[PDB]
Amino acid sequence: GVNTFSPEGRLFQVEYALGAIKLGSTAVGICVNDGVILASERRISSTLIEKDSVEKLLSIDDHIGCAMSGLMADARTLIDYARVECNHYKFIYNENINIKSCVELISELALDFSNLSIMSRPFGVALLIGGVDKNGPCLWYTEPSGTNTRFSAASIGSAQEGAELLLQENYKKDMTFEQAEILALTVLRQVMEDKLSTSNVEICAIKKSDQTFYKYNTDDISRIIDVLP
Amino acid sequence: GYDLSVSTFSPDGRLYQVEYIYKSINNNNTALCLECKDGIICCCINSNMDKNKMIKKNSYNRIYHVNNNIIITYSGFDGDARNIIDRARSEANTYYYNFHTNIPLHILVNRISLYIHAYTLYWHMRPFAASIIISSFNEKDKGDIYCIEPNGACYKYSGIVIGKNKEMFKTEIEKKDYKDINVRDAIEDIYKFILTLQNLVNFSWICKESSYEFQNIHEEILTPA
Amino acid sequence: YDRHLTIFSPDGNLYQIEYAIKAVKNTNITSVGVKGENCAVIISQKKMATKLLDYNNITNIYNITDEIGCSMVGMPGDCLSMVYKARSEASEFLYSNGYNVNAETLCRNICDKIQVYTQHAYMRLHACSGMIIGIDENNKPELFKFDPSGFCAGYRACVISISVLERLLEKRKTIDEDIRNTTILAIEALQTILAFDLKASEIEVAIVSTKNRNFTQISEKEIDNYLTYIAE
Amino acid sequence: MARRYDSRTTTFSPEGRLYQVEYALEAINNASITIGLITKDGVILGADKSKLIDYEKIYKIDKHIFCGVAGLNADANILINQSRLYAQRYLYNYNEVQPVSQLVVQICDIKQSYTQYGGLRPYGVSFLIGGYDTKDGYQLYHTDPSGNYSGWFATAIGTNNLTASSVLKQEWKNDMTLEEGLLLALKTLAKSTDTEIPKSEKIELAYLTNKDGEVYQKYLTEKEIEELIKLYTQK
Amino acid sequence: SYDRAITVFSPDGHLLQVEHALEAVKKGGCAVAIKSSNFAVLAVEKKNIPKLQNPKTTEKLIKLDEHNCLAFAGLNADARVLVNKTRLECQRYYLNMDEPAPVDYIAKYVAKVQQKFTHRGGVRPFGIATLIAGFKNNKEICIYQTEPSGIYAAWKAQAIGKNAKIVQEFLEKNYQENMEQKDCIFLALKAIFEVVELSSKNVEVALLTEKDLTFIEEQEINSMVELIDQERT
Amino acid sequence: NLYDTDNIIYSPEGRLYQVEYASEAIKQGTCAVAIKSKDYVVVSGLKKCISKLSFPQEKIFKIDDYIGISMSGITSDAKVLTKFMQNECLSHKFLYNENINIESLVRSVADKYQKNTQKSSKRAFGVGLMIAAYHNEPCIFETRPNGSYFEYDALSFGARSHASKTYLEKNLHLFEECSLEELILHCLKALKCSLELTISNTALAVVGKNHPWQEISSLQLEEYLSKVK
Amino acid sequence: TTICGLVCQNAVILGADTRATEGPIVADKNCSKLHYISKNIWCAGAGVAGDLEHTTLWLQHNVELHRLNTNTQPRVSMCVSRLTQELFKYQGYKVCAIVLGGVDVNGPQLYGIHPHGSSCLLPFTALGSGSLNAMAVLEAKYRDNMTIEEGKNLVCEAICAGIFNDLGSGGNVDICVITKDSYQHIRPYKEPPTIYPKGTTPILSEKIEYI
Amino acid sequence: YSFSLTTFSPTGKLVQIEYALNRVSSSSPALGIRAKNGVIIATEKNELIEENSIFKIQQISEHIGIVYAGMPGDFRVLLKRARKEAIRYSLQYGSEILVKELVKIIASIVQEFTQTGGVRPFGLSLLICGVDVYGYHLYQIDPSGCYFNWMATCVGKDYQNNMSFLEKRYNKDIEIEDAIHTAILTLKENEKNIEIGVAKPFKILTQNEIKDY
Amino acid sequence: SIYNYNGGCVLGMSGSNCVAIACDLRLGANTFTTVSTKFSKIFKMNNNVYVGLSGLATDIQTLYEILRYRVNLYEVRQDAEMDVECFANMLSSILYSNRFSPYFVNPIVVGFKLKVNYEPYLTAYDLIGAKCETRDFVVNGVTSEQLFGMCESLYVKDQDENGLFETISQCLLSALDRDCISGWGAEVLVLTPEKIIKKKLKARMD
Repeated sequence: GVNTFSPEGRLFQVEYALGAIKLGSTAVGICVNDGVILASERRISSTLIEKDSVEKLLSIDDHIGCAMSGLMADARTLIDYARVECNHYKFIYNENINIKSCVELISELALDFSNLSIMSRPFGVALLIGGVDKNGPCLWYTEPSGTNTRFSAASIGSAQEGAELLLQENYKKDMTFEQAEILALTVLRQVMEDKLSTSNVEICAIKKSDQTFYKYNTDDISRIIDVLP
Repeated sequence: GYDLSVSTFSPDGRLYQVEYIYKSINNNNTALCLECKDGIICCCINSNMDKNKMIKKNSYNRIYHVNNNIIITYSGFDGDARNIIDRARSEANTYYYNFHTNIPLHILVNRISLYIHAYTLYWHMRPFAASIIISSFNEKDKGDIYCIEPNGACYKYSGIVIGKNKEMFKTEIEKKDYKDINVRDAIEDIYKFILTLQNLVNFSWICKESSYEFQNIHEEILTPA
Repeated sequence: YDRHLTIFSPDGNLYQIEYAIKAVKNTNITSVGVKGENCAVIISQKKMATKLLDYNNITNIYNITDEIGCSMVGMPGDCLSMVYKARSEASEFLYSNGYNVNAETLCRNICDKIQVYTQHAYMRLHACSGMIIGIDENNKPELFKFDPSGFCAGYRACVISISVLERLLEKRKTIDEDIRNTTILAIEALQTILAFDLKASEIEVAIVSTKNRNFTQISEKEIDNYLTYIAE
Repeated sequence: MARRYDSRTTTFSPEGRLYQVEYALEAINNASITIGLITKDGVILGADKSKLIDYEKIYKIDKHIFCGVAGLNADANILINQSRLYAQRYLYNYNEVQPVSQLVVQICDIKQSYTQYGGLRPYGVSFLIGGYDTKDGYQLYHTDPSGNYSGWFATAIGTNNLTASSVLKQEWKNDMTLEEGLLLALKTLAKSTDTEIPKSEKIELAYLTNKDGEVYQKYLTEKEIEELIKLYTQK
Repeated sequence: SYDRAITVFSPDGHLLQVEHALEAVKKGGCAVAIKSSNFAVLAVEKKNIPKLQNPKTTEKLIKLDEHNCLAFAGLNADARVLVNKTRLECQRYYLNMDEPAPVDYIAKYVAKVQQKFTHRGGVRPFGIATLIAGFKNNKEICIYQTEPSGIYAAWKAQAIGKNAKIVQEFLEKNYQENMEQKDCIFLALKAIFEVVELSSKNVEVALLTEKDLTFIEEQEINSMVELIDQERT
Repeated sequence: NLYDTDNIIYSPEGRLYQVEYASEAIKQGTCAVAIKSKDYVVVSGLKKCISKLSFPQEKIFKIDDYIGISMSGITSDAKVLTKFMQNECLSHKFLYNENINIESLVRSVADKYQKNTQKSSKRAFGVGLMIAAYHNEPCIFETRPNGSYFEYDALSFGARSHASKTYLEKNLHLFEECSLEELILHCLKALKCSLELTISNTALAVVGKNHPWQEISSLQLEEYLSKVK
Repeated sequence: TTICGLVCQNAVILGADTRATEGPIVADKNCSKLHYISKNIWCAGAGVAGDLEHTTLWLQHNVELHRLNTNTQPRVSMCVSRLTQELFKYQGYKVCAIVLGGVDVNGPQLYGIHPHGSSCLLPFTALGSGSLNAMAVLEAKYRDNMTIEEGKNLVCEAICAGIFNDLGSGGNVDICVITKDSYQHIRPYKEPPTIYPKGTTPILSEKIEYI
Repeated sequence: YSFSLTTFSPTGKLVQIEYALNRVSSSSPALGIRAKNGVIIATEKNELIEENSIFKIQQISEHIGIVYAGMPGDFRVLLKRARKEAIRYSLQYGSEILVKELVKIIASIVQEFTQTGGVRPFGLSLLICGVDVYGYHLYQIDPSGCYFNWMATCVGKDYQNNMSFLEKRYNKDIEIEDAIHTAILTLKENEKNIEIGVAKPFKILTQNEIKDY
Repeated sequence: SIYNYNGGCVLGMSGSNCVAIACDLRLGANTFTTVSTKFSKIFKMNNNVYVGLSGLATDIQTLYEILRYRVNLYEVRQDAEMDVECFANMLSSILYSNRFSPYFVNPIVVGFKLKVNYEPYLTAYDLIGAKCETRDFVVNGVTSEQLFGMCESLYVKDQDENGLFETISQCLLSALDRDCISGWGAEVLVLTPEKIIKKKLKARMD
């Protein structure tokens, strides 16, 4: 069954879902005093696709962005629910929801298959949800287990271990926003399996000066590329 | 392969799940109700908790009441027993709403037995793991004690023990007649039976000294015994 | 898993019904109903279904309405549930139709309910067998019997032992004299079937008769008198 | 628990196959043969059924729609009743007779819902729906248990449906009159039974035509079939 | 299985029911979609038994609504049901938005429906993959492909069904961005015929423009099949 | 093994194996400790840290002015229970104008626990909660997956709690007559026996007479840890 | 309308007139107001004609179902109980003033049922617009023990009084005698032009269709 | 929770229906014979059981009677349902339900239990005899829910032999008495063991009437 | 007043082996504006069953659709025509199922009961199904009083098809000429076991 415990005290279904988030393209999220930056590889499977139709970094709200790994249909369902809930909060309260609150809402939806108090199975998805609220910039990680952990810098995807190791190695609290972009891009280059360049990577930032989701374009990527070592 | 659902009869007509419930109840803490000359005495011996030294002294209590004049105790799961006791209180409330008088004991016992037995009929419900004791004592009618089994069977006794070692508490209790003994004389007897204390035993009666209404036994009465 | 659910087997049998019937038989409780010309009697053992216990409270006989009674043998929870279902059906019939249901209608409704169990695989069979006795509108006794299978049948005499009743009845073949003779018949039938001497306090006898339709149970003194009359 | 007794009727097999649908198809393939074909005059449906038995393959759905059945007869009756309900509801809603393809789509949706929803088994029946409407003239449709359907000028269902199909393709022609189509139907009914002569007491034969602008269905009695049989025999 | 979960996670993390729906899609007939400046061409494979099956009755090249068309590979009854739901949603969009449903919105709707079936108790996943061609709100033409899992993506030219990998590889080496209607139709045909037997009865090619969807008359298909014969010698 | 497949099956040993597995899910949570004196209750728990760049996981939660909790087990189930209790306390304070009786709230939570154990379609809550409050008296309760709850003088559960249990058993007789600082330091010393405690990896809250539930601030925690060490 | 009933030795005599009115206009001259519920139970009605007719059909068919299930002769008590429950379920609406007679194990039982769901066991009763005249006759001449012939004569005279004194009553006199064994339904118990030249009416068109 | 317990076998059979058919075949024999001016349903059955209480032959409506072979409880349920449906038709249309339509409705109700979830099929076969403006009918309803139209049939033990007997002695144009004599002969291939119902309203023969035949 | 919105009248009569059903052809609006003159109120259920619906036009159409649905279902499921009496009972029950929110229609059923013997069958209803079977004639609609006068004064028993046509047409026309909101043409249908005669009378258009 779906709601069955193991003899060790772990649900089988969420344990199996943990293996699903390990697939898909790798994304990195970095939080600095000036804002939060999410970058993502794009594993373009063919030259006939419209590259921009496949999305990685969606806007849960004006001040919230999210990078998803795992089953992308499930991820789209989760992000749509998050968007609806964040707009409902904005209407009821007339203010931008907190990032942590949004992650909690996503988590409560994610485990709705248990029926403790309707989806039929766990969400085989892992989300890096970043954004800027009254408290400042912040970046969160939520996974099928339902547990959400706040992160200074994090990575997800197939090459999560390498990116996360590099982020641990090269991350400094005082580092600037430009350094945040350079670090995100160099980590993605080291951890990606292609030649980093325009149209190959997707970057978005929610800056504290604006608390607004901003999607990069070419000549924003290229600017970082020409400063990489 | 006939012991995986409560709704399947074995070839021999038996319902194994209920037998397993019976084993579970036989492995749990001891409880007993004893009808004496002037009242009924309920005592619950929590021998499973000799390990837990951090439990607030005398906090754990398996003895409850209905209408203040019915003692209800149990042997089994706390959750299942609480479910049963909540149902008994709900039945009493509905009865008083309907008729403006307290529910008769036998009607309450029948309704509780039906409530328990309804859970041994379907494949999507877990049957209750709790033997129940419901007792009362009136000045005119003297004492009335009912034991309800996990299967829905209810029976009337002058003294009943449900739980561990019940076959020794029975033989020590059966050793002498208690209908011609006051409750206060019995408190000393029940203690000697348990030894063959002040923080692992729940005590209560309904007798003349308490106006035939529920009451936990005040400490200055238990300690000298 | 063919014998677990109330579904057919390769031979076409519903083994769960036979298992519930064996469960009823396991209780080792015997009950006997006998019809007379203007009276019907049910005698049951006053033992529990397999010292400080209250022996008066132990009974296998129940009152469905004032004038209709039953003996239910089986798992005690199932017996009480069937008694309550019968009483609910009787009250519903009285309310909806404005007169007292007779034993035939009650047995047939109870068997419809039993069939619902025997067909819907999500419920378990009641291991309860029953005798119901009453007096119908034509002033004659009705004595019907039903089992876990949902089969009801009217009887002149039934047990829940056939040849014993046959011999007794063919031997038998005033209203007060009829009542007394049928009561003696029932007590002797139970004594014969059990094959051991009865105790006046371990057996319960109830009667319905045209003189007094109300289903009543006769006191232990009268039962003792009847037992004494036998063997004398 | 109960899912241990559950069979999971609505589930994909490893090969992208519905086991229930395949077994229902097998059951229908073990049913008696029903054939249908289109003539210029109208649509023909034929079929083959103890001596104490007093129509169990061809049924009327509406003044302008009729159906030949293969598979389980009780499921066929349920679906025929539902199809009659659907046609009458269309007439109720629009004030015009239901086009044949629309009724086929509705009944096939009801078939497929049982293979996608719930935990029940599929209908183990297949239909040959013949009818006439103004937009598409004469139409014959084949419907299998999965809710898939197709349109034909001549087809067969049931036992030996391949030999009947071979006979139909070899003989069926665009330009046939009612009598020639009936003779071809009898010939196919003969060939699928591996018999040189059909016997007229195990044959069902009916036809739907348009005449004077009115749709008319004839279900052939035994003696009319005797006449058809003798005609088929001299040639 | 009224509410029993049908799609569950395997020990490795996979949702086997979705791979089985993918197998169902792989069993279906081939279809191809190619996008141009302001029109698209959809060529579907058709297989009917000659002389006995009515060829007009089968329709895998469906007009969803005024501006959006669809092709599918997989189970046909599931395809019909999903198409009816999609048409109902197109008209609900008209009725509530007062504007025609853009192609991307319809593709998202079908993708979410397939996801829903993949994520609800007591329902089997749709065993069909679709190519939906239409026009966006800015009047730009787009082609989307939706998979049984509920994943969707837009394409310049995409092939679905059986032997879709070979048609994809061919279209990679042959698609040349903006192409004239005649040559775009020819490319669609010669791409689909890499896998299906060369015969005008084994194909159905339609073309979608801002005015309407038109099915190509069979004389042209015969001429192009003969031209492909010529190029094959 | 046939007896541990669903939550409504009793083993021949008269055991529910699914509920025992839900309880075994409680041993792999972080160690938390609660102790009380004649006026206060102090709850101290170890925050889990899953990487260098991670922020410590929240360990204790506020239920009401004088009610707080700590959890051990599945976090999402604990969140559902936490929101249930918070809405219960708030609904009580809205319907009436008084704080909820603590025994009533704990018994309602136990009802919520035991309800899930009855139906096959549901599974027991896989988390154990310790509830610390002041309702005329400092009170510590513990709930369990099987619907059983108890009241304690000192409590601890989580990974490696046996050391904390031994410390509490040794020092139980002091807690009653300990002052606030002494009792905070006893709870911290138990928690330390469980293991280094830092301002980041330890959570500590108090609640008592005329002292609403309050997490202890960072400077105070640093001073207290210095006193401990 | 005028319906009446009375209890005579071992029988029930129901009587009724045979007129239905669309207000001031006589819509039916030979309407039948005595309604067969079961072999031993008959009813007559006043009020909304559709309500009377359909409630009577419902009661008849439910009583037949009950008789089939219980194999017991129906009871007038059951009929009045079902009728009262149905009439009360609608808070007054579905107006049906019903005289329900029968013979059962408890002898000849006559009931009067009010539209609001009230019933009354009666020796004789009348309902309808001409109810007061029928009551006058019955009161004046009724007596406890009467033969079937005397009961029929009294019913006929009462119905005739209603007919000839009430404008809403008229037509024939239907009567029914119900006994524990059978019934007899005397439908007509008592019963108190231009041919245009062919082709005179002009037409615009004519269509002939042969079936 | 609600799922079919009757499922297609790998060969396309519904083994639960086959098993119910086996059960009906192991049940007491019943039969029906349609005579030129009527139709009769007959059936065969310890000094204690009251005979009157266990009628197998029952009256669906004034001109419709029913007999069964199989499980008595299922028969009681289906008899109550058939009476309910006949009464519903009477209430709707004001006339007695036709035999064929009642058979169709009961057939649908029986088929429902072969497809809906959590229910076993009815373990009985029914013979329904009746007379309407369209003559006399004798229908057989199977556990599967399929209904056959018969001139004569037998639905119990050794029903192959009994069918052969009826076929070898049945003639299209026969009188009621000739049919009843054939019916009794078929069943015996005592009077207390015979129950017969004849179609005036449908009637069930009394003990003496069976004896004098 | 609801019935005054559209007006209309239907009239049935019986003779010897023949039965006539006639109706007016007006569809009005707001009780005085004649919007159509081809609005026939006679509907054929089957060769032996005809119905005439008078009252609110929308209710007439809805009820005709419901009756056609039910009759077609019955006939297809039985492979035989519905009996006229069964149709009358079904119509009564359909009317009464809407007792409290009724269709404002006053139907009459006309036809032949088959026994072959073809006995004329007539019956009238109110809006809630209260039905009166009558042996000579039936009337419904706003012109009910005038029609009752006509069929009272002029009805002759056992008239052949021509005599019945003349009598019924005269009755209908004379009744209509005294009615403001009913008229504008008259349709007459005479059924005999072999054929139907349909005639449109030359009536006033006032």
